[PDB]
Amino acid sequence: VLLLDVTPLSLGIETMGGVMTTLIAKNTTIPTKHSQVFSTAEDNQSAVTIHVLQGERKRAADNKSLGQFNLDGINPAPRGMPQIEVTFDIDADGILHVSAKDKNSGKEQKITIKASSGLNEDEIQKMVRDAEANAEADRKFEELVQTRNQGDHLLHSTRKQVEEAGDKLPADDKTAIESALTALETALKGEDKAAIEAKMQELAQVSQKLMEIAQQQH
Amino acid sequence: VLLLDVTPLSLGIETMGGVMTTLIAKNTTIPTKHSQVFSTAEDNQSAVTIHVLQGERKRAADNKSLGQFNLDGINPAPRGMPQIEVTFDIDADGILHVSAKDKNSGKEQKITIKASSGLNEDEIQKMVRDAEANAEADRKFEELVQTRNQGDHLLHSTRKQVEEAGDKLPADDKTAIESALTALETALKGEDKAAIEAKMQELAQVSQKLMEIAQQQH
Amino acid sequence: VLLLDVTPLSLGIETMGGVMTTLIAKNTTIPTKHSQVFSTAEDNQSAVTIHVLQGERKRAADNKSLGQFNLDGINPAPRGMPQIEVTFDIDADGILHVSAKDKNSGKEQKITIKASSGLNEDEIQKMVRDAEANAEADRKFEELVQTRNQGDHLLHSTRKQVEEAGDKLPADDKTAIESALTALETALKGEDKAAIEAKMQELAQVSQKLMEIAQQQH
Amino acid sequence: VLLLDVTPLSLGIETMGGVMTTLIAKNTTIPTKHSQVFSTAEDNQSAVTIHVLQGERKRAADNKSLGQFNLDGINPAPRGMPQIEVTFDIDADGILHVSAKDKNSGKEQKITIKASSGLNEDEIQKMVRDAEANAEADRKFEELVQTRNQGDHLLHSTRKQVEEAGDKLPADDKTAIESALTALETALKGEDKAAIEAKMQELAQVSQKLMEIAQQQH
Amino acid sequence: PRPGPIY
Amino acid sequence: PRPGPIY
Amino acid sequence: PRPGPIY
Amino acid sequence: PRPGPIY
Repeated sequence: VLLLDVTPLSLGIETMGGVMTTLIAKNTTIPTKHSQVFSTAEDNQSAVTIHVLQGERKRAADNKSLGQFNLDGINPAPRGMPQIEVTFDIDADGILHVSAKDKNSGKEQKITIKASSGLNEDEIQKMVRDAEANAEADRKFEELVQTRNQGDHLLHSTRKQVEEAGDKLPADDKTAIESALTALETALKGEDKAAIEAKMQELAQVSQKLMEIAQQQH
Repeated sequence: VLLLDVTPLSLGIETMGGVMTTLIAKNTTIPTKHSQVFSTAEDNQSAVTIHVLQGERKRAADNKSLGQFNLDGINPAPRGMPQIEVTFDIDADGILHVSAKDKNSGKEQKITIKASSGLNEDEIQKMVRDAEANAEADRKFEELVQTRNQGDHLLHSTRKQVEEAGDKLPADDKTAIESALTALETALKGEDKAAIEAKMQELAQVSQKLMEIAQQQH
Repeated sequence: VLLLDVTPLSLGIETMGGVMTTLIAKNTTIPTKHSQVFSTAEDNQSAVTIHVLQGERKRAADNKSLGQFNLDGINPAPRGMPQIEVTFDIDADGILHVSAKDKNSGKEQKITIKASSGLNEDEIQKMVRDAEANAEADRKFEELVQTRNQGDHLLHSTRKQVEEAGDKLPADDKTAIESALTALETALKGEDKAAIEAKMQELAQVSQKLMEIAQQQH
Repeated sequence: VLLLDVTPLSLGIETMGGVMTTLIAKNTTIPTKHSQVFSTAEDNQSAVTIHVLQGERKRAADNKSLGQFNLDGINPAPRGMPQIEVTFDIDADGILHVSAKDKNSGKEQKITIKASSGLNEDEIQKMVRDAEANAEADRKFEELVQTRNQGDHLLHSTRKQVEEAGDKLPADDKTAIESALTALETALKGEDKAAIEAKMQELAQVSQKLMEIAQQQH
Repeated sequence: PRPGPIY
Repeated sequence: PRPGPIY
Repeated sequence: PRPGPIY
Repeated sequence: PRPGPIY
């Protein structure tokens, strides 16, 4: 072949923390099809938003939005339990089909994005240059999002474990634990990574008895 | 400057599923220092192994092992709760210091790896070429590991939720759920991604009442 | 756009010394059109061979031959004087048209190469890897070809200047010069770069009076 | 090795037409040493300027000047005959030594450039981005310089061949030829590539008898 | 709302 | 044993 | 035969 | 002045 039709930029979705998660890499030859399973981020969440992105930046807001749609009707479940399979499918014609399917109900929603959508050649080359220019700042953002996300998971799991512990947890530990939870919930709202790590560390240091109780319970 | 001293290859650690998680990217100028927090993969795990890697492959076993060491003394806790902070620090002399610290106890262990360790120039260029040659197969492996890991998390969380539900779960659902758990536990041992996804989907389809109970409990 | 049709590999022609001279770079979006003017390599040459190449290696014989054709009818002229313009034109359909035109006569010959010619995706990725693996050896070859080519030009120009000098050149210099010409003509037939440079240097050292005569004549 | 000391940018010299000719490629590990032979651009030129460059742009004026020096004492010779060997040598300490040696006399001049010279990390990354942004405009400039340079060579060679022809050239051809030479000399002073190619083509079309005479003479 | 990981 | 994610 | 440079 | 090619 003298040519190849290729994706000039990565294609993906926005995920927890405001980051772009890539489903099809930059420079993939078409046709191609890739899927990844995602879940809900909150207890009893009934809908998830699929925001389709094109570009190479780590911050979703720094990429080109190709559109969005919601999958609703998700049944009541703890965060992290439902399985929403997201498929990016680019056919021979260069048309992008993005689908989200709830694996429990088999309910599906789709967006179709024609071959001419997204960034033009001038914008693609600016995108490529910016991603390279900003590699370092993008890495810092990605490390912060990972920290915040782990903090959020620890916040919620620890709250659940306090409840299941009930009376087994000494009153003094519950006091120490609840204060550190408030402090971490506050810190998660900012973008100071060190502060999140410090509240996470305070939690770990005061939760040792809770931890033993939770392990014992299962 | 007419030169820069740079990392010719990524540096990282082996994480759940046998994958390389990168801490310092290929082509980073030294000195540099980066950290990421990790956790345990099993309930009541008392030690984690830090296996240091150099290279660009997704499979840890396809990279150059720079050494390994264990952090023990982790206190009894549910999987996913303990915070083990891993720091990769390369000083002005090109020496790599890797430390793991338990944020609960402040217990730390380190490996020091001198500037001359790892792959020589012939091996680095073979590594660079192989990673490029194998981009596709490495992507397939990474998607499989992600699937297996999500399966493992769903396996364990669902077992925990059955226990906390106790009598609230109807006997018939518990039967359906326990069968699907056995089937998924089996599937996680292989490398058939579709099969893992099919057992995960069977679980989701039979767990809707359990899910409602678990959400209700918190 | 969600796709771009691009050239997966450079396209070019074989030029003096057995090297690939690129006309369209790897990763150029189509349609595109580029030209470069070339000349003859021998006195009184009546035809030039246009050997079309695809790939990224410096040695023409290491790239994929897409075909060849000759432009004949070039009028008697010293080497280096005729102007043969070579155009590579890839249209919207991905078809490559290569033309050579003699700017004196306006005589033209063409080869047309359809979009499906050349290396398949497996071969393209092997080509990309090999070029990278071999960057160093390819550089050595390119430096040797440049040396040989300069040697050949010096050989022929010096022979011309001896003839135009005639009697003005002292008999002793002509003897020194003619011996060094024989030695350089021999050395050009091998691939020992240092040897070519040593015969070129011997020539320079014995030609100082010839040089003065030649400058004086114009 | 965990690090490599590498050249973050190409190193080279300015050559005929205002272009950068690279002697050491971007990303070369040190120590390294490379040479290339150059010549004079004018008849009876007694000195050549070696202007050392760092960067990846095709226009010399768009790269970082690391310094310059002249090699003089070149003996009277036609353009293109003298051999000036230029060596770029970077030692274990990262120090760049650039030497120019006249292979006829063995006369040499050098510049030494310490490891801390040239662009800092902020400027290197701007340079890398700019080169990528400007790939196309740089290609256009390189094609123009090649055209002008060929035009200049044809201008001068044709003037030499007129002189050696003398009376053999018909008066009418000499008139046509001399007019086209004036027109091409003018066109070489601008940056209109098409115009240079049109005057070069006019020359070729009126020089066919001169060409035959020149070939016959040798 | 946003999607997160399966745990 | 191996490290995994904080959840 | 092969093409070379204009000189 | 500038360097050019050997021809």
